[PDB]
Amino acid sequence: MFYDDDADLSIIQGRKVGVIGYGSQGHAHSLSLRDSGVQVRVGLKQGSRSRPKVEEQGLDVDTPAEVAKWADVVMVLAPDTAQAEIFAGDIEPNLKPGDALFFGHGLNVHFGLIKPPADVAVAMVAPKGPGHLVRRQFVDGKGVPCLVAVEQDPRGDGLALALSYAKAIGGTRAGVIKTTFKDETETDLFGEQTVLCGGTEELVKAGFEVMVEAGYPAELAYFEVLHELKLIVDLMYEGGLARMYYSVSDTAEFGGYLSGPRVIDAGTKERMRDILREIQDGSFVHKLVADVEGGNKQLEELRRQNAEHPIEVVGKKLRDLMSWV
Amino acid sequence: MFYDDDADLSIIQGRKVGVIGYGSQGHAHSLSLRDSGVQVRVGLKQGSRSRPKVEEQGLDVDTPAEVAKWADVVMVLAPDTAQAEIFAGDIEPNLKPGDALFFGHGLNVHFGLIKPPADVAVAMVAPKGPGHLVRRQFVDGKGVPCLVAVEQDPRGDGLALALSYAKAIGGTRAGVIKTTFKDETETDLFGEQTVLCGGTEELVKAGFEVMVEAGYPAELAYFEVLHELKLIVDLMYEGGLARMYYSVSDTAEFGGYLSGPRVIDAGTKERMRDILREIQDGSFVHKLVADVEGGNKQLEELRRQNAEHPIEVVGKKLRDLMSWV
Ligand SMILES: [Cl-]
Ligand SMILES: [Cl-]
Ligand SMILES: [Mg+2]
Ligand SMILES: [Mg+2]
Ligand SMILES: [Mg+2]
Ligand SMILES: [Mg+2]
Ligand SMILES: [Mg+2]
Ligand SMILES: [Mg+2]
Ligand SMILES: [Mg+2]
Ligand SMILES: [Mg+2]
Ligand SMILES: [Mg+2]
Ligand SMILES: [Mg+2]
Ligand SMILES: [Mg+2]
Ligand SMILES: [Mg+2]
Ligand SMILES: [Mg+2]
Ligand code: NA
Repeated sequence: MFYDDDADLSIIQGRKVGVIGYGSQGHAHSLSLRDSGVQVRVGLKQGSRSRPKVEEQGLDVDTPAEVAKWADVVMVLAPDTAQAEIFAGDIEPNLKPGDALFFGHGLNVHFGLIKPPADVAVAMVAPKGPGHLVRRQFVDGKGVPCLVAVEQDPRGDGLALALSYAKAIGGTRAGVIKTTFKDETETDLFGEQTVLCGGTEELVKAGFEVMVEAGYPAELAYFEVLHELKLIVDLMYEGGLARMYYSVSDTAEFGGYLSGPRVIDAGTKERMRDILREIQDGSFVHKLVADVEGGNKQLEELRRQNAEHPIEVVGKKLRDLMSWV
Repeated sequence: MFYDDDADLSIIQGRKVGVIGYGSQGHAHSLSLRDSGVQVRVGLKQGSRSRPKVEEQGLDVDTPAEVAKWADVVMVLAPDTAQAEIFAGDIEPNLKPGDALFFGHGLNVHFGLIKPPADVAVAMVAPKGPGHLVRRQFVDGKGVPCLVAVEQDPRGDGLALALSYAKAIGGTRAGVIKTTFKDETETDLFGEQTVLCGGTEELVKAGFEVMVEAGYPAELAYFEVLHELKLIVDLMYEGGLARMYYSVSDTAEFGGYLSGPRVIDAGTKERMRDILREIQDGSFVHKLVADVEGGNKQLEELRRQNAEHPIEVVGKKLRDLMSWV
């Protein structure tokens, strides 16, 4: 791991940094880079809803093409599925030999949606927390750990430059892990699909369905598989499985140890491996890009179905009771 | 549902409430009862781990039997597996005709581990949040939704008494839902086993294993299935599936919609139905009680096995980098 003493802040301080996009990460990076003495400009199309906010924070904003021409380091933090078009239309025609093209995730480069030219460095700085936390920790003199990767390095200083950037957003205060674009994106997609945004939600829905079908009230079903999951995951986030299991009752702990491996069995793990294979072979990403090109039809259909699940109906009613939410 | 105008605080204010056991919910009951003008004493053995924090709050502490003798409402917060022995020895002979026996969960009465005498009320008040939140809401003039059940009611006033108790801890400020001991405990155990403390953890572990067996770094695996789950579950807790899916990227959302139902499917639901049957038929509880009687040997063996999982090794290392946890 790399820490503050492994990174030289004067490197990034000597580079003009363009941040393309002003979502959570673009906001956190741009403000922290500026605080660290870096000359920053934000790249947004002229009609962007974010332009007035960038300007209110005292930052200069230009189009992505203008920022790419001006900058020595172009950090791309636009939405995943929008990056290829920004690259082809705005960034690629304006890259200069010896520029560095930075990303917050490995997807676009790894899967060939963006094919950088040979005359630029290509690197990634990926903080392991939401932008609000990246910024809050930085302002308080601390940091959020980051992943860094260097995919192309024709000037030989790509890692030093990426570590300098990480230091300028606080990442080396906590620690930086070096990885690859391939590993970052394949593990990210895999975790999203099997656990974060697929598996856990389907597990909650399935438990809810079983209870309602058995004639238990939907309100109790909501509490006992969804509402109560926040405490569990908060405990794991802070102290791992050990902390959570110590905190819950012996009845919950014993029940979890016996029933968990029945719910998630060897066959479930084999299906995970199938989902990983379809990430690794490019087929999932091909399907995603095709759906985007067609107007997000399948995404929008599946979105509506999940939004209409009965857990959503009862959950809205119960969350209306909760004055801290 | 029941609200403040449905409950009469003067009822519980006229009762002597003995809280037997304490644990993480103890303050949410005992401090709010006291603030609401109720006389409270806490029954704990001399060696109890809760004694220091109870004494720090200036609550009078005595043995369970002495508190039960003094009290005319006995609220049992002790661990579910310890309640039957406390009840038989310390509570039952000290329930005078017309006393009330209260619980925060339905397990012991529903499964017959505690058989109350015929001359007492038997009721449940179950706040639906962590104790710290229930108490904080109360202090701020607000509340957390509660469940209330009345299992035995010789004087005909048990619901009024339970609602008065709920009002004194803030539950009627937010809303009280009527249920039964049976439904509270069967849904609780089912959710703990299939989702909260079994299924989600085994899903996380399986995903971690798949990544590290495929050669990806354990550090990335930890982040992508465990660390990042907190943001997801926080979003669902606040706004359901819809809010979470709106807030994650298109790639994460589309991937979850496609891969989630491949990981968790109809086969999973059938296994959940078997787990539910073993809750309903008393066999899980019988196995739990027998293990407790034998010295917790199976629980301790499974606890050790889980504590040794490789996600725990890398997780401790990475959480040490995070100052905010
Ligand atoms: Cl973010
Ligand atoms: Cl409230
Ligand atoms: Mg304004
Ligand atoms: Mg302009
Ligand atoms: Mg220049
Ligand atoms: Mg991820
Ligand atoms: Mg992602
Ligand atoms: Mg324990
Ligand atoms: Mg005393
Ligand atoms: Mg008697
Ligand atoms: Mg009667
Ligand atoms: Mg529960
Ligand atoms: Mg429980
Ligand atoms: Mg379904
Ligand atoms: Mg039985
Ligand atoms: Na008594």
